[PDB]
Amino acid sequence: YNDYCNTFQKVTETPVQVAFKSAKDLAVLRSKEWFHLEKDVQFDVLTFRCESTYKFKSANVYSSIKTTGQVLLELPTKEVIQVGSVDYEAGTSYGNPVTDYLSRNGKTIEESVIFENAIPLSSGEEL
Amino acid sequence: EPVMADLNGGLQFIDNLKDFTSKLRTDLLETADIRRAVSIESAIEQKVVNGDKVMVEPRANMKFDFPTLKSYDEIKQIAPELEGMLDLE
Repeated sequence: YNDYCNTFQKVTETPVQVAFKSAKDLAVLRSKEWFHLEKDVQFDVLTFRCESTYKFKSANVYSSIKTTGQVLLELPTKEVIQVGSVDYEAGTSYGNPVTDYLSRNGKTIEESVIFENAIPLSSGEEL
Repeated sequence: EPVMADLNGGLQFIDNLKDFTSKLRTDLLETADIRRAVSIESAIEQKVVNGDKVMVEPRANMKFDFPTLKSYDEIKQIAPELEGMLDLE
């Protein structure tokens, strides 16, 4: 199939918790053009919930990447409020910078901890 | 009499010179690290977004060249009075 005009990929990225424990960390966040702050507050941890939308012009090339998301902060009150948004838009591209940044600099909620030794359940007779 | 010459340039008047030098170094290094991190992250963003000059390598040119010959006019300018005076044999 070569009808790349009709392809798309909606990926709801799992919430990524990014900890900004350094002035350089805040600096890189503010250097991200796709990140906008709508509530001027002091935060040490944020939660990025994004919904990437890819459109393909070829197998390896994205016709258009659009990532929209809501960045959340847990206040000392423990209320969760949207301190900002993610709004990335690009044409011909080879990846999503928002997903790359959150993957490298952030840990997803509910990380999967893998045992050193797998525990076999039941047996080849019962299963 | 013995001569004490203080050529310190007024650094004796800085209170806590060590702490002040450390403060300046820490501020400068903090700025450098912040801008380094911002530049590296921006570069990675451009790399992941836009995806992933030929220099000629010199070679020896052993031109076993004879002594360069000047034009006859330039030779005559260097020695005009010598024409047809010496026995070439």
